[PDB]
Amino acid sequence: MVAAAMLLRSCPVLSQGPTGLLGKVA
Repeated sequence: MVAAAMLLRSCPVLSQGPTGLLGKVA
């Protein structure tokens, strides 16, 4: 009944990250 944020630190990192570096990974 605790550790709400502590647990939900930075799990969602994917969201907001296109990268778009597959065509020119060079």
